[PDB]
Amino acid sequence: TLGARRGLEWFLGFYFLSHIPITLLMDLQGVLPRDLYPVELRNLQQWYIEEFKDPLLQTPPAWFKSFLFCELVFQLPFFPIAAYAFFKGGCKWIRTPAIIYSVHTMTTLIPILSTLLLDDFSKASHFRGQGPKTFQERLFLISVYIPYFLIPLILLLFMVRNPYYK
Amino acid sequence: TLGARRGLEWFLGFYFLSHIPITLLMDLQGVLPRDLYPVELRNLQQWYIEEFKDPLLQTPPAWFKSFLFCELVFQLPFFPIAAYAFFKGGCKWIRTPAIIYSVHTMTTLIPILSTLLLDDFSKASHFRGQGPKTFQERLFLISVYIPYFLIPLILLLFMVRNPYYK
Ligand SMILES: CN1C(=O)CCc2cc(CNC(C)(C)[C@@H](O)c3ccccc3)ccc21
Ligand SMILES: CN1C(=O)CCc2cc(CNC(C)(C)[C@@H](O)c3ccccc3)ccc21
Repeated sequence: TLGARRGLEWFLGFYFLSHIPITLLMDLQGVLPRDLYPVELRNLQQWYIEEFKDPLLQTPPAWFKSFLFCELVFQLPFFPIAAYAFFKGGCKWIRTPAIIYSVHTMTTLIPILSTLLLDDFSKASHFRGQGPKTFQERLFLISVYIPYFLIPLILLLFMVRNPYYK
Repeated sequence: TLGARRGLEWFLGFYFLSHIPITLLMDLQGVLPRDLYPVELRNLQQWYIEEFKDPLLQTPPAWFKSFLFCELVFQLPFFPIAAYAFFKGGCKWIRTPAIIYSVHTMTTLIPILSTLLLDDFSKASHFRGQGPKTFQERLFLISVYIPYFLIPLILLLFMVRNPYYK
């Protein structure tokens, strides 16, 4: 019926397929001009920031804004290519690019997860009137970012050791 | 003669070999306790911080702190292995590990160079007056950080298309 490799390849395909509208309509809002987005999407973003108390996409710091520029220039063009390769199967040429994407995305989230878990978001910090204050709110926000470190990690382990992609 | 390929392997070897003392004696002073270093080395880092106006090494922010731990846990054990492989040459088993190191090293410096070049280090910022203000001071600091982005960039492109490592 279905194999364990092929089933993961379908999971990787939808992960890249869903990342295209998620990046365009949500994450790149902190870098791209606001007038590119309708009023409905701009308030949709504020719903997420107010519900999850996200302080990075709200006012992007210089280090976090540099990562968003990487997501537009390097990751976003790679998402449709990776979605096709893992949906069709047998595309061995995606091996090295997928490894490059996985290590790059895993490295971007390490400072993000570390910032949300340990930093203070009250006054006397650059973030003002924003950020999680309790341990529950910090974990509630980390769970939203944590798939973009685990799934690239799974892809990295999958691409390195799979004899079919080597 | 020698050959640009072999010479690059010789250049890569000295890059990883010299990276061990640089990481152990200078870079990790922000995450390791100050007591571990003698007084001369502590003040030698004080010389670099005061002359170069380095705003990230003395009081490392959380995002920069997580990268220093990645330099200690992941990069430093890899430096002797890669130095031996490139001094000897023709080690096919270094291709995938070197690609992972390169992308990881390029990704950690994009926010670093961006902060040094564009961020605000005035006395009213959370950097508390420590940091470059003029364009020449920013480039003096970028000049010492930039080799660790270009050399991994050369390594990444080298491993991807070199047949002797496939
Ligand atoms: C800069 N960057 C990257 O370079 C790697 C991918 C990434 C990922 C993210 C996380 N994106 C959120 C949490 C917004 C996403 O999960 C979401 C979207 C809609 C509803 C709920 C959650 C934020 C930034 C980046
Ligand atoms: C976290 N990380 C990495 O993951 C890659 C290597 C790296 C490199 C650096 C930059 N290290 C300095 C600027 C300190 C070094 O060039 C130096 C040493 C002695 C005298 C002058 C300059 C800072 C952070 C990282």
